[PDB]
Amino acid sequence: AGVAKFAKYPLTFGPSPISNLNRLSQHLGSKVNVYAKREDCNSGLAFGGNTLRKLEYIVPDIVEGDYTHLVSIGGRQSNQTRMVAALAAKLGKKCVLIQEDWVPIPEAEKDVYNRVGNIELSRIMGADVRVIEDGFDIGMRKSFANALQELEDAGHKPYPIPAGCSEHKYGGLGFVGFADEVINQEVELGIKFDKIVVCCVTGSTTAGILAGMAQYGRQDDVIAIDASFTSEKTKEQTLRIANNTAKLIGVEHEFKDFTLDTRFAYPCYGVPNEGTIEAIRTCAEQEGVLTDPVYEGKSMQGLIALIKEDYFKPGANVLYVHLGGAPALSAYSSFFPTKTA
Amino acid sequence: AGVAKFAKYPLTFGPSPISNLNRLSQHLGSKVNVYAKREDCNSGLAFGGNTLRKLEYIVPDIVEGDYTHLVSIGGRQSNQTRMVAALAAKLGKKCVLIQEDWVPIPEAEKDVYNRVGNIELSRIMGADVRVIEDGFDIGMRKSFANALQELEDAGHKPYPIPAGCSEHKYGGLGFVGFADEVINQEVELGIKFDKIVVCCVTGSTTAGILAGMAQYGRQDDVIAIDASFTSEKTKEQTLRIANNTAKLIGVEHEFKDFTLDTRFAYPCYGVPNEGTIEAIRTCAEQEGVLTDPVYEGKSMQGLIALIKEDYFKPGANVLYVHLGGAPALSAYSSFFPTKTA
Ligand SMILES: Cc1ncc(COP(=O)(O)O)c(CNC2(C(=O)O)CC2)c1O
Ligand SMILES: Cc1ncc(COP(=O)(O)O)c(CNC2(C(=O)O)CC2)c1O
Repeated sequence: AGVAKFAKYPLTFGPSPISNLNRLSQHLGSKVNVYAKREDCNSGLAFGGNTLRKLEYIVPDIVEGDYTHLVSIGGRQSNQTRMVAALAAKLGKKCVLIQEDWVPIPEAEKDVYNRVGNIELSRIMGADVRVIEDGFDIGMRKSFANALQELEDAGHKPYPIPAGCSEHKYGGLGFVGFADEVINQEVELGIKFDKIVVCCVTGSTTAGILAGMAQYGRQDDVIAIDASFTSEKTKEQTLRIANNTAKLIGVEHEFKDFTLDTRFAYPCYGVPNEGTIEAIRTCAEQEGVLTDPVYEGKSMQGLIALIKEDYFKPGANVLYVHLGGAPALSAYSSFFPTKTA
Repeated sequence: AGVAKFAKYPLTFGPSPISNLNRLSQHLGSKVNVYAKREDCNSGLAFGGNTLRKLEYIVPDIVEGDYTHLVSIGGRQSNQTRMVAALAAKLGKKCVLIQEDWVPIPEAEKDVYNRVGNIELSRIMGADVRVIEDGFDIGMRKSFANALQELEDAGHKPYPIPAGCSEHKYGGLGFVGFADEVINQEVELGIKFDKIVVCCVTGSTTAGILAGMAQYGRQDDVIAIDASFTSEKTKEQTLRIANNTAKLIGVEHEFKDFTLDTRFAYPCYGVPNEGTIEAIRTCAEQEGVLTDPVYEGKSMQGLIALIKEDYFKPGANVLYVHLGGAPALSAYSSFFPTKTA
């Protein structure tokens, strides 16, 4: 036990708040009491989001070192790239982003998809944004390394930050701290969360939550709603991270498997489905809380699905984990026509 | 000055946090110490913003009586209409929003300005978005009353929420509370702010801050940066709201004038000048903080210009007020091309 033995650099206002989505509760049958951990209300750094939690434990190394460039990677509307740019700015360092094509840009958006959303924000923050177009892979890419070798030859000291930080040694520490927070908040709010619903694609977030909740023997409370539509590698990598992070923080527990629903990943990574959009509309319509079509949207549809199929015990307190990602909504304006009548 | 005398309804996480933009301060020649009270990180209701703070003192009057629909008005990319849509989605009411044509939509943003950004979000929250052609104006609009009659003719009980909640009778109370928070936060920071810089269009925000700071005789610390490009009315309406709010709370002092730097509104409301774009970029590149081309980008360029001309005492602590607006940044992507390295 102990994430405390690792250096942390503050990038958020502190413990992310928890929302009481009581109105969305009744709309779903008053079967459960839905709540939301707002990681999308993280800090003042370009809208916040889950990646900021992860970066807090990575920054120390960046600063202690003497790097001069923060190089990350993702797909078009990648949320991480936007927050890494925000970090480089705050650290007074250069930034090189790689926006590959991981989502089949729905024709009805082939225009704004590359000019708006999160990619616009990275440019405004002055990062060297490079629009590449390679396949989707929640793993190491054969371009991210090139950029690295590139800046090195130029005479710079580049700092690597893989997709989702999932393959960074400390990629899972941030959400371990997330668990510590929830436990403390349950006591302040006086509300015990029976389950934790969170989206998953590259790992680190879920894994950190697993290894962290395990500190209290509550790994099982976790319910990871897939969104990568590749349960294969996705569930394996998350597990590889869950075990490693566990070792770092001292938890002996061994993760062999975890609840990873996969009925809402379709039709593909980045592309929603009638259900996804319906979840966003419902959540937005009921709680005034916005969710995107890529991550938080699907994980929200799954949440509403489970509440339907009386999956949770009657009167259970479920903690929905809003990891952010709403700034990409603009690259999906076509999926949301105006209310009928 | 008893503002607590008025009923308040929770819409934010509590007192907005204050960021220490020490990097930007250094970047600008270490002339002053810049801070930023984050109204843009005040709630989980669709990104949040200044309107929400205003609304907290208006919601009580709503739910109290029997109103079916909430109706507001603003430009195509209004932030208030987007937040009202959330407040509506939350208070479990109907929402009809009038989006007037307050901005000469740049040719490069014509096929986006009305489908992306804030207008989009307001639609996801199931608001009845009505796009009207009427032009810019911070005063009571015809289309407004027309809809108030329309609905009231169809057999409903709409609640009138004018632009910026400025014309509303309780529109100023919100930021009178801001002032309160400021004085308290000065106590917890162990410092005192010499000046407060904030954008100003419809007037309710500044008027609130003015009437509020007056409770402590510090109204002169306020520096409003205009973004309307219509000095007279904005100054006159702000001055009007400030005096009414002054009575409500209990402040005797009457405002006959206030500091309104009109140097940066150019070329007009809703359109940025090269200085605005430069400011947005400088803040983003220095702090990772996002400002918009319509409101905060201009108040920020005003802040920067004032610091250059040594307007503040050396080592002065200046509190910049971030009122949000960044969500609309998606309708102005043409203005921020990828920087070069
Ligand atoms: C809102 C939101 N929800 C979930 C996730 C996924 O996190 P995990 O990879 O830790 O499962 C992201 C990530 N973002 C990436 C990006 O490019 O933005 C893939 C890294 C997210 O932004
Ligand atoms: C980011 C931002 N900054 C300043 C203002 C103006 O404040 P005042 O008019 O209350 O001084 C708005 C308002 N909004 C309106 C809208 O239609 O959104 C005009 C009401 C704002 O959104």
